[PDB]
Amino acid sequence: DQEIKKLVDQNFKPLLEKYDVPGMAVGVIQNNKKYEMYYGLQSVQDKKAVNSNTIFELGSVSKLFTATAGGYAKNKGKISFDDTPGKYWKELKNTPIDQVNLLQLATYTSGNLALQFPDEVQTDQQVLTFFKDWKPKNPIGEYRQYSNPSIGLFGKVVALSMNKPFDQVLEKTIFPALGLKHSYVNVPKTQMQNYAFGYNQENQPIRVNPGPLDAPAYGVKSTLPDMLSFIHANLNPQKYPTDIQRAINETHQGRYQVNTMYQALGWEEFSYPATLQTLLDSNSEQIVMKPNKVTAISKEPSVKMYHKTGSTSGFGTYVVFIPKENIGLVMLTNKRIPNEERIKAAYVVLNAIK
Ligand SMILES: *[B]([O])([O])[C]([N]C(=O)[C]C1=[C][C]=[C]S1)C1=[C]C(C([O])=O)=[C][C]=[C]1
Repeated sequence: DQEIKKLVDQNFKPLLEKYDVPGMAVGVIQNNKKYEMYYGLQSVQDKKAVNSNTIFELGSVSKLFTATAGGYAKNKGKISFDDTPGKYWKELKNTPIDQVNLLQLATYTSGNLALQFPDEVQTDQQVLTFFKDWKPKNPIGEYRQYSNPSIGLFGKVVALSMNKPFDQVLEKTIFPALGLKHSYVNVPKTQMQNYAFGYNQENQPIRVNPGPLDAPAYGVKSTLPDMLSFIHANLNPQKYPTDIQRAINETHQGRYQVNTMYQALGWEEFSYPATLQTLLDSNSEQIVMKPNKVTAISKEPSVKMYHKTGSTSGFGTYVVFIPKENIGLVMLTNKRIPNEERIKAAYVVLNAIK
């Protein structure tokens, strides 16, 4: 359709001037047809354009891949979401963390895990020691606190269950099964020329730094085509291997609610159609930064939509999809813009189409 380009230009393009963003890639998939819109530069200093080879950091959108990896492991019988991490990380047995189940970790309800590890935690030993000393605060399962260490520990345990380091689970099993050609935990030499610079608030060129359990929490890099294939698989998984179909399905099941937000595995779920403010509320300070007491799902929505924002210091991402409309959108920038702007522009676009 000849209006998709026009709508993306009206709603996403103004954001480059407004936030002084060097480079953007916006993708729409509708009725199994992909549209790729590219703006500006992957590297300011090299005068290099954004294109279908441009590799961006996904930030917390990496969590969706962690969730899928976990779904895949559940369905090959390598793990159960009622398990505890001590069953795979031997050294955590019988510590208080070994009362938390894998689901509770993946969905941020351990009752005492913060957004980030302390700056001081860096090596594997410091990570191990962090979880050994862990003690509860809220009743386990009762409180959602959005957390890198929580899902990161899930990710490490999933990898353990598959006897392979986490980067190899994604690069050798999960990415290939999704048909992705250029998605990485570690960007190889051969593709470094395609890796965008990110840009901080002082417009300095930056890329993500090493950190503890970074890969499963925020550590994947991808292109617009690949992310459009990931959305397709989410929208239309029948074409994909059975294994990966079951994984995908697992990531769509809502597990509990926080007001109008349903927490699935990695993805955030809403009743469709969702009001704009519903979508904005999921990225509110109250939801992202503060603990919130969860409830069981009462209303099981009949028609669902799903989203997830992601950031690193130099990059913004947003991904959204609506199965009932066979439509989805992906936005990638090499500078952060406010989450509310990403959400609102996608809302206007996806409603305008149908
Ligand atoms: B995620 O939800 O995108 C997550 N990102 C990270 O923790 C990785 C980063 C390190 C430094 C800056 S981001 C995250 C993102 C945000 C946000 O609004 O950008 C807030 C909390 C966690």
